[PDB]
Parts: sequence; C-alpha cells; structure tokens
Amino acid sequence: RVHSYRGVLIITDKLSVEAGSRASLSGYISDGGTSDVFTICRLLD
Amino acid sequence: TLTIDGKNKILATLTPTTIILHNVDPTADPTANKVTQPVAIYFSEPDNGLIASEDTVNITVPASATVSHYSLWDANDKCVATGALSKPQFFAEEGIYVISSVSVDLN
Repeated sequence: RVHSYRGVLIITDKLSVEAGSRASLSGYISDGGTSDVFTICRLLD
Repeated sequence: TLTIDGKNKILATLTPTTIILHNVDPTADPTANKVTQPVAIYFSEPDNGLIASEDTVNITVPASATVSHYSLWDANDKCVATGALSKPQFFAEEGIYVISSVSVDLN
C-alpha cells in the first residue's frame, strides 16, 4: 500500500513589546517672585 | 508597543509627591548628596501618556550651596525619577530656586 494523512499546520512566534520613557524639568533662580500689590513702602520701627 | 490608553492607565499610579535637590548626579545613588529639604509637588492626571505639574514650587537653598540635579519621591519614600537642571547654580546667600514646571513622558 501507499497511504497519506493530514495534520494541522502549527506556527510559533515571539511577540514582545517595549515602551521607553522620558523626563523634564525647568526652573531658574528666583528674584522677587510675583505679587498683586506692588507699591512704594516706608517701614518704621 | 503600548497604546495611549495603556500609557494613561500606567502613569496614573506613579503618584510623585515631593522633590529634592542634589549637587552630585543622583542616578547611581539618590540617598546621598542631598542639599535641600523635601518640598511638596502636585501633578495632573495623565493624557497622551504625559503628566505635568499643576503649579510652581519654590525651594529654599542654604547659603554657599550648589544645586545641579533633582529627584522625585513617592508618598512612601522611594525615588522614581531623576534628571539634571538647566544650569549648575551656586547660591552666594540663601535664596529661592523656582521650579516652573516638570513633566514625565512615555512617548
């Protein structure tokens, strides 16, 4: 005899994922800041 | 590769709460070379995989000290982010270093 058969086709894979990252920061040496009220001043003791 | 929704689900749990300043690079060891006391900082909820500070933070630096890097700490004293300042700044006398804003990216 000569016979044949069939089987299910099987495949394999490696899927993987990656993201990465970042960071940020901004500033400066302050002076005076900000104030709503801003007027000439006299300071007694 | 993460989607935007996954990125936002991720960043919401980082919860940085405070910032400290160092003079030596704190990447290798954040416990050493502290120069200023911890200060509070607040962030907004993530979007586009990004979070930004909600307001400016005024940090007081002692006299004759220098600042070159920063670090962020959680509500449970763990370092989660490090970076370098725009300039190495030397304070002749006590002053205020102003943090305009800071953000963390996943893009």
